[PDB]
Amino acid sequence: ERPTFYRQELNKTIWEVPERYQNLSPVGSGSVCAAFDTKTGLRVAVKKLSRPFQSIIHAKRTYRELRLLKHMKHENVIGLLDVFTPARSLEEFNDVYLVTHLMGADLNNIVKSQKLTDDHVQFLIYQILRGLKYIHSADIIHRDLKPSNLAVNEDSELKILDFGVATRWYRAPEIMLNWMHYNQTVDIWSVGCIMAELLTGRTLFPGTDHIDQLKLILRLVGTPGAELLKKISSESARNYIQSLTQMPKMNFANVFIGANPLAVDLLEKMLVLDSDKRITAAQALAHAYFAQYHDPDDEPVADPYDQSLESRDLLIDEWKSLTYDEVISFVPPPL
Ligand SMILES: Cc1cccc(-n2nc(C(C)(C)C)cc2NC(=O)Nc2ccc(Nc3ccnc4ccc(N)cc34)cc2)c1
Ligand SMILES: CCCCCCCCO[C@@H]1O[C@H](CO)[C@@H](O)[C@H](O)[C@H]1O
Repeated sequence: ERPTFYRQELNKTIWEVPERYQNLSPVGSGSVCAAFDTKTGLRVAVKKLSRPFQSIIHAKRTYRELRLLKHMKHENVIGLLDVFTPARSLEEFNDVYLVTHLMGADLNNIVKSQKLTDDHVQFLIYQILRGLKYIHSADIIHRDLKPSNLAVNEDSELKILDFGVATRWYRAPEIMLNWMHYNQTVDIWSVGCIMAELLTGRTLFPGTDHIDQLKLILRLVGTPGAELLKKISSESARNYIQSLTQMPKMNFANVFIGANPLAVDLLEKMLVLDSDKRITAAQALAHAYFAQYHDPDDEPVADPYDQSLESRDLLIDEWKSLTYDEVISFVPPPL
């Protein structure tokens, strides 16, 4: 039975939440308050979705995020503690609030404050890969992995999230090249870029645009081979590649001066241009670099996820009814 809600106005924005959530305090831009979950004891983030049914793009996005977060159940992936609306019927349904564990800092804050030890990088990259094995096993590709999409607490425990520094800096070259298809290993490229930055304290590929971005990448990994050229479906992309002055692959050891050679070797297996040859998250977890963490009995996979549902062509009112149903059917986690 519906809980008692209380209204209050914060940061230019209304908030109507169950009395279960106390001491709401804004933490920025939808928009988010920190709160105390009186029921469970936990500090929470309550995210109020921004104009969730504004358009078919917003309505679909709202549905997709709710559906996904409800399905994510893993230590290294953001999970849903609660989802609510102050509306007591579909007819008055306009607002969606998502609740998750409050997060202190993102990886940016840790590397922008420091440069990390190899021990610390092992543990953080291990966890990103473990969460990705899970996400990937559900046939979900993150596509926007970057330090700010990684929450890290005081215990160095890490969770992958998607909050929505350029995204381009962490993006696999095939995305720069507007490839229509791409596999799960686009996310491995990003982990490669993140791990590099954590080990050196510098953005590996700080491109100013997409062409510059490819320039900086090819400078390290070398221009495509004849085996890779054969795999390019775009006549226009294919021409551009063949028009380049060949650059050789660099020796990563000669670039990541001082880093652990196993870290370097792992980077060599992640930052491969041919994505068919890039290491997968599950193979990565078994690399010698993660020897002290890797446990094949404790790196679980996800239940299968149906992406067709969020991809349909429906009316705003229909996405809205579908989102309402997802709110109503929420089953909370065990505390
Ligand atoms: C926008 C969108 C649409 C569809 C899916 C996602 N998405 N996808 C994922 C995975 C499963 C692929 C990794 C996760 C999400 N969504 C997501 O992470 N949502 C989310 C909710 C709240 C937050 N905000 C905060 C969460 C926790 N603490 C915070 C502290 C301060 C602050 N300013 C914000 C937060 C960040 C992300 C995101
Ligand atoms: C200069 C940049 C070269 C781009 C090479 C990226 C990897 C190309 O390799 C291809 O990746 C595609 C996307 O997943 C897939 O369709 C193919 O399975 C794969 O052969």
